[PDB]
Parts: sequence; structure tokens; C-alpha cells
Amino acid sequence: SMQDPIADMLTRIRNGQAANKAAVTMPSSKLKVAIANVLKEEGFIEDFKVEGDTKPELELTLKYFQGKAVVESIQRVSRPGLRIYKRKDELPKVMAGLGIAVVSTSKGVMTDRAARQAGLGGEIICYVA
Amino acid sequence: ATVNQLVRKPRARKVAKSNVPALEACPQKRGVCTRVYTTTPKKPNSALRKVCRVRLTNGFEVTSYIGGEGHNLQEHSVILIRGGRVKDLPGVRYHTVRGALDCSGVKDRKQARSKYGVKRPKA
Amino acid sequence: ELQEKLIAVNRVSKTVKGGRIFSFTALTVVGDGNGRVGFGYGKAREVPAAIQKAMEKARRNMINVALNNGTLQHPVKGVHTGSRVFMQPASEGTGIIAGGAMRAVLEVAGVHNVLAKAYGSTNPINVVRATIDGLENMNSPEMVAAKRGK
Amino acid sequence: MVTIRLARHGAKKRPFYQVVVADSRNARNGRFIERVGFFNPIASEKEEGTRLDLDRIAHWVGQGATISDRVAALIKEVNKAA
Amino acid sequence: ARYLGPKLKLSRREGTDLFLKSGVRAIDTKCKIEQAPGQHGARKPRLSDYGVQLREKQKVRRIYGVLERQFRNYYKEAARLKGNTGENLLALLEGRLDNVVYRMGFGATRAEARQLVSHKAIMVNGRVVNIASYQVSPNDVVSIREKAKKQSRVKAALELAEQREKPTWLEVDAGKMEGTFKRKPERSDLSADINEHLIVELYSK
Amino acid sequence: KIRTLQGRVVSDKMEKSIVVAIERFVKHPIYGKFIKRTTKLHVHDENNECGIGDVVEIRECRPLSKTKSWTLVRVVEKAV
RNA sequence: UAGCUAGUAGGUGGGGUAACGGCUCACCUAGGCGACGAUCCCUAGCUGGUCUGAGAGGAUGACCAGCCACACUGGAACUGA
RNA sequence: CCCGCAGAAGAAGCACCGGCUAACUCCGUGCCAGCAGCCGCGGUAAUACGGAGGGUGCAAGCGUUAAUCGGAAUUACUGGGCGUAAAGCGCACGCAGGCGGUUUGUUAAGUCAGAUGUGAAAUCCCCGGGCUCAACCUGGGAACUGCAUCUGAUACUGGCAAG
Repeated sequence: SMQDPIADMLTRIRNGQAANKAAVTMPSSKLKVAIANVLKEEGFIEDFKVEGDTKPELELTLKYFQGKAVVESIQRVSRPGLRIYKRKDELPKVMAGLGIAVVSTSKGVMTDRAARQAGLGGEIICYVA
Repeated sequence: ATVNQLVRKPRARKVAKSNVPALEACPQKRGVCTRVYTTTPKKPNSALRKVCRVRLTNGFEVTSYIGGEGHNLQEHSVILIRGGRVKDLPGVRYHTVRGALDCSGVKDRKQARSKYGVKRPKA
Repeated sequence: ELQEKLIAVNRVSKTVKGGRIFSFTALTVVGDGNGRVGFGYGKAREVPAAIQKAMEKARRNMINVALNNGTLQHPVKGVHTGSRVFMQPASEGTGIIAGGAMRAVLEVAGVHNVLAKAYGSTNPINVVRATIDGLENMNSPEMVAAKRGK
Repeated sequence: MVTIRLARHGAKKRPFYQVVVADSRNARNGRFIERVGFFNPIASEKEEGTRLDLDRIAHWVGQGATISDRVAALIKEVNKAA
Repeated sequence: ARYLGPKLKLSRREGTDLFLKSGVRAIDTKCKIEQAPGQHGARKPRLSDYGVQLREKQKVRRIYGVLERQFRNYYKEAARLKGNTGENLLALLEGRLDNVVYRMGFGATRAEARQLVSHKAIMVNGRVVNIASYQVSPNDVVSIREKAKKQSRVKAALELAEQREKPTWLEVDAGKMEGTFKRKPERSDLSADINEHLIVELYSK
Repeated sequence: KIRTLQGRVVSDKMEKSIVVAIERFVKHPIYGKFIKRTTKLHVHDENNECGIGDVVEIRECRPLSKTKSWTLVRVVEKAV
């Protein structure tokens, strides 16, 4: 948003999930698209799609097992005000491995399992669960 | 509570003062026992409590409780005091040690003897 | 089989037109040691009737816990009316390291390896609600895999 | 001056010695440069009364480190046992 | 310091039988079991959450005859070992030389076993050990010294020992009176009703 | 080439010497925030080749005076 | 405790030192430090460690080891590696 | 250290027992004497005070005092709050400071990775070894979660450039 557009996107996701909304939209960034890739390849959302050229818009599609949203929590971790960086041996297990941490590694934005595999840490973007 | 607010002036951990100041972290102190009297406690309890006004070797003048069932202290005797207040009138937080110096173990005491300075009866 | 155990009982009163009359409330937890627990809260003019009314309240309102092996799936948080509890799984041979109503709920529910603490007000009615709430929101790998992946 | 001497450790009446390379002005078992083995005097069938690791002693003697008499006796013993 | 008081009154507070008065007379015919041991014995013994943890810890101590300082140290070591702390603790208690001499028959009660151990009349691997808390390991050889193989009490203790169940984890010979600690007994073959989790809860706070 | 701290001039009024502040971005020990810390540092330039705001490399040398043990290496940004 | 500082900050020469150096001196320049806490006041030997704590932390710095500083108080040197 | 010598022979205490807190009865006393960490107890019983008998706990110790951390999420980094419980400045504007939409490029400061050097020994921890066992001693290891340097990465933050 005004200062933290990535907590904006997570706030939109969890607000739209608690509102039982089918799809949320927000102004796109390339890192918004990166985290969206991580989520939709982890099965936390259905899909996304960025439309627009001068004003792209990221179209996340939320996902409900029945009447309950797939995401319970999604919390911003590193924010402007605390940046969080972890070495690969101290990357966080989110809900005992049942939920992901999306980290920003120097080989891109990946999940936490992927990062501790590839032996490189980085900036902890959020906890999804 | 903001991280800048805490970086700029960190959290001050409150310091709690001792409620036995005159000891000064010594477990006991020696006092001079200027006067003995029998003061009256708070409104719920009705009794006269044996108390002495004692001047410690460190300059503190302070009020001590002569506990136990009996008494021998006088107007100059040299005694030893230890912490612990009594629900008596405000200002009593020291507790004379019976049997330690000029104080004596209470008489014909046979339970909790070590707390009154009375030695084991030969039986 | 259902394990039973009383948590607490006190002696609430009520000022009547003349003097003041009395009652009793009892808080009980019921479970089977296989991940089902429920609590109950009965009031009566006398303690035994309060305890029984509590026990029937508790034998309905049974939930399902998705235990792992005598411990928890993952660390879990619970709140209810200013009563925050934290449970996490432990290793085998670690007991129920838990407090008051925490211990009783974790016991009758079939947990043996927990590491628990309660933070806010430790009023038993609220800590037991907080604990039951935390337990019922716990996810096991089966349903999390079902709801998102494989 | 650098001497290879014994630093007395262990317990009372059960001496254990560290063979230590040290500046000779330090206290016996005070500041040292290097540990080069140990000596256990009260070990009779008890195994390994002396380990020296003599390459480092050789290195330090080649630099003008003197030996104490007890360490020298210990070196003879280790060499003979070999 | 041991405990030198009346043996049965210690068992009656614990309720269950403790094997610390052993022989022919088969207690409850010895003396009045199952009343807690005092003027209010008949009074109801219903007791709190901390009272049952305390009661069993007390019972385990009274069986082996270990005081609270050593028992606390046993718990510390058991809780430091790898594995569950309760069976760690029972195994430490059962590897005690006091106990092993008792369980090998020679030695009537664990206090007579301790009387033997203390009195320079047991050899572990061919040399005299007189520490009761000495730990026996798998494959020691506990044996009565020759000077004490003619003792009548050890011979008498042997007979009233096969009526007692013989532990699997250790193997003993009565002719040449001598035994062998084979393995650390498992929780299962420790034939008892010890609920070690209340003990580990007792010291866990 | 030994360490070559890389900083920015802040005063050029001592003759033959400048003062050079170095910014480091360190993590706060307890709060975990990344803060900015400054290190002002009297440096020696023989030729008065530096002006305020310039961005300069320095290296460490023998002590040239009281509180002057760094010497100028280069000017990387002759900012005016 | 909000300003502090005239070998004060720098520079050239002398000198001095085992050695670099305002270390010292003569001249020159007029700086330097400070709100990222100067200055001033108060307290305090420092560390490995210790205790406590699930931890993060708190509290400590007895013994042992390492470093500092002191030797009635204040000055000063000599001798000497 | 081993051996012999008699002989149970030379060798138990201290706290507590209303609730918290394991363990209760009788006498005495009568808001006195006293107790007390808190709640509180004592005006004819009073399982709470003194004695007893009994019991509980610990044991060559046991209690008390002091003191530190804990419990205390009761300064909350992890890990708290500010409508009314304590707490939004009376209100703005605003410098420092903190934070900063989007896309390229670059750099490589943060960050991450690898390496290397260092992180004394002792201590702590693991596996052993010696003391009859233990404490204690000791071997090897791990750890020292740090600091620096070099090589690399470039998502993100910073820089620089261009939008």
C-alpha cells in the first residue's frame, strides 16, 4: 500500500477469506506475482492473473475446502521496520512444517522447504498456514 | 512499543527496593536496644506486642519485635536482629533473634525450639 | 470408557429480597484417552448435584482432537476472555507439563506429551475454554494435505 | 625463555601433569603457549600414563626451548617404549 | 544415613506391600496392613494431586531404601540420559548393588542385602565392593566372598528366593553362590505397579 | 589494498587533512532492527584534493598525529 | 549534566623516543568534538566464566585462568634487557 | 589399602501437621498469652496459640534471615497495553530522524552461501578412562551461537542511473 505493499496483499488475502470472497485484486508488483506463484504452487490459492500494461492488476483467486478458507493465518514477518533475514540453518518451520514460510533467497522467492533444501536462507517474507 | 521507540529509549526494568533496608543485605545486624515497650497492633487484633527500639551498628535506628513467649531484654542490651515484618503498627520489619546475643531462648519451650534459642532438654 | 474429573467448585451467591441465598457451580472435563474431550459447567443448590449436572453437560459437548501419538500435531494457541494458553508437543517420556485446568483437559483428552502454559487470567472456566478451543483448531497432516495439496 | 615443563593438575595426592610449552617466567600452571601431551604418574596397570606427541616437542626444541628434567625423562621413556 | 524406623508402618502409609519385611510370615498376618500407620489410620486417606505424586515417590524410595538426596540425583541422571525418564530412573534404581544382591536371592531383605554389601562380604568381578549404591553393569559377576559363603543367613535367604520370582535379566547360581547381571531390566520385566510418570511430574515443575 | 574504508568528506578545514564519515548498517542486538551507525575519522590528504561531500576511499596507516591514522586513497565521487 | 576545547585541532620545522605520534617546542592555520549524547556528575577493575531462566534475557565477576591497575599518601627519577 | 580382635557393641536429629502444603487428636489458654509468608487465627476450645500423643517431611543435618534469578507476559525483542481499568500531547505545522508506489539497468553496502583465519586453557555438553562407588580427576570430541578476510549469489533492502 502506502509503505508496505506486501502486507497489503496479505491483508487483502485474509480479509477476503474472512469475507468469503471468491477473488481479490490489488495493484500488481513483480514481487507480488512471485509470492502469488509460491502460494498457488503450494495449493493455498487456485490461480492468479496480471492484467493491464500501464496499470497491471493482480487477480488472486481464493480457495475454500468447503465453507472454510484454506488459509488460516497469513502474517507478514519482515516488514519495513523489521527486516528479517535467516541463515539457512535457522529458517522457520511454520506450524511444524504444515504451513510454509515464503522466503526471498538470492535464487528468487521460494518456500521454506525449498530454501532449506537448496542450502540458502534469505529474507522471510511471511508465514502462511 | 514501536521498535524505534524502543531503540531510542529502551525498556527500563523497574527496580524494587528491599523491605528490610536497615540490614543492608547483611542477614543480621547487631543493635543496641535503646528502649523496650509493648505496642498495640491493627484494629482486628487485640494484644500488647513486645517491641524494642534498637540502634544498629550501621547507624539505623529501627524497631524490632521480641517474639516468643517471654522476655528478658532491657534498656541497653545488645541483640541481633533479622528480617521479617509483623502485621503490627507500621514500622516493624525486624525481628529480634532469641538466643543470639543478649536475648535468651524462651523458657520451657519444647516445640520449634531452634526458632527461640532454647536448647534440647536432656530428658 | 470416559475419564471424568472435577476442575473446580465454588459457592456463588445471590442477594434475595431478604437475606442472601447460595448455589454451587462445578466445572468438569470428560474425555476418552483417544482425542475426545468436553467440559461442563453445572450449578446447583448443593455440590453433588452441581457436579453431576456438570458431568452430563460435559458428556455432551464432546469435541474431536486430532492427536498425533499422545502429543500434539504442532504448537497451538488458544484465547478466551483474556486467557491465553500455549501448548506445544513434547518428546515421549515428557509428562503433561501443564498447569491447572490445562493439566486436566490434556489428561482426560488423551494427551501425554505436552508442554503448556497459560498466560492471561487463569480463571479455570476460561482456561478450559481456551484449551478446548486451541485443541479443536489443531490440524493434522491429513486434512491440511487434503485442503491444499497431496 | 621457552621451556617444556610439567603443569601440576589433577586432584590432591593424585597428581596429573600437563606437558606444556611455556615462557619460563610464568607460574607453573599459569599462562602457557601450548599443551604437548600429558603425564599420569599414578597409573600402574592403569593405561596410558604418558602421551607426548613428540613432533611438537621437536619443533619447539628446534627453536631453543629447554626441557625440564622430568619431561626429558618422560621423552626417554616414550622413545624406549617405542 | 539410612532409614532405621519400623518397616511395616512405612508400608502401611504407602498402602501396598513393600518387600522390606521378607520371609515366612506373610504380612497382614505379621501385623495389621491397610491402615495408614497412626492414631488416625482409620480416617479416610483421600488426598490431593500433589499427594499421589508424593505417595508414589515415597513408595519407590521405601522399596529401594534410597534417601531424597540420592533419589533426586537419580532423577537428574535419568532425566539426562536418553529415553523416557521414568524407566531410566527405575533402571538406575535396579542397577544398584544393594538391589542386585537382594534380587539374586542371597540377601533376605534389601536391608539384609545392604548389611551384606556394607560388611565386606560381596565381590563384584572378584574384588570387594562395599558401596550399596554401586552400579552393576551388564556382565558383572556378583558373588559372596569365600569367607562369607559359610554365613548361615545368605544360605537361608537363598531358599526363600525361588518362591520369589527370579528376574530374567540376571542369572544366579546357588551352589557356587554367584550371579551375573545380564542386561539392564526393561520396564516390562520390572514386575511392579510403579507409576513413574507421577514421579517425573513431581520433580518437573 | 588492505581494507579501504569508503566514506564521504564532512569537513575540510584542517590543512592537509579531511574528516570522513563512514556509514555502516548494523543489526540492533536486542530489537533486531537494522540501524545506521556513523564513524567520523580524521584522514590525511597531502594535496587538499578533497571537498565536502566528496566520496573518498581511505586506508589505515601509521599515526600521523593525535587522532589521525588514516590516509586518503582515492576520490570515487568528486561530488560538488 | 547541552555545549566542550587553546598542544584545543591541524601544518611546517627543531627536539625527543626503542619506535609513530602535539610526545614536545617555535611559528603558522582556526580548527576539533557534540543531540549516533560531547562535556559534566555518579557508579564500577575487565574477560573466560558463574548463578538463574525452556529460551530470549536478567543478575553477577568469590575460587581457578587471562589482562589491567596499585604497593602508607603525593611527587620524582635512577639503575637496568 | 589389606589383615586380625572383641563386641550391637561407639554413632539421630531438626522442621512441620487450617488452606496454599504432605501430615490430627486431646489437654491447657481464653481477642490474653501468643502466632503469622499470605489468607488470617485467639472473646470457654482453638486441627492455626502452648504442652502432649500421634503423624509428615527431610536427615548429619534441619530450620530461619539475607540475597539473585524464577514464577512475573509484572518493561512484553521473543512477549503487553492506552474509549471507560494506568496510559492519545488542547491543536496544528514542521527540521533532524524513521519509513517509502512502479519498471528497467547497474552496483554489491545489507543479506545469503562457501572458504579460510581466529574464537586461550579451564568451565558447560557427549562418549569413555581412573579413583572400591560417588563427588572428584582425566582422555578425545563437540561447543564457543562471535570477529575478520577471500570467493560467489543477487530475490529483497540500500546505493547510482534512467524512467
